[PDB]
Amino acid sequence: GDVLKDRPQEADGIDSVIVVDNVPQVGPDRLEKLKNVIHKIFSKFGKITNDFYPEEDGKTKGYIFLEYASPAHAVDAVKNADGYKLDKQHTFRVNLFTDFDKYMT
Repeated sequence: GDVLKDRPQEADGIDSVIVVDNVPQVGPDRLEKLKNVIHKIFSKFGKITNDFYPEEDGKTKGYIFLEYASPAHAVDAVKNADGYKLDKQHTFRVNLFTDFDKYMT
């Protein structure tokens, strides 16, 4: 049942977007700088073409989106640093827009 010779990759389709799970929480009017901190850290992956910081349920954001046109930045990220714990809850899980579950069969 396992396909071992043909190894599947985590990347497929749109691999130019980072999906980041549980980012810096909000303290009163402190999320403002925690917007910028993203771009400051994420510049290491390449050039931030698009960065979208949304909220969650009208509350503290628990995810963001990064789109680059860079060297295969998401590919680098997903392979090297997915789910890296900073402190308390901040653990940036990384993946691409392969959010779909269905497998081609």
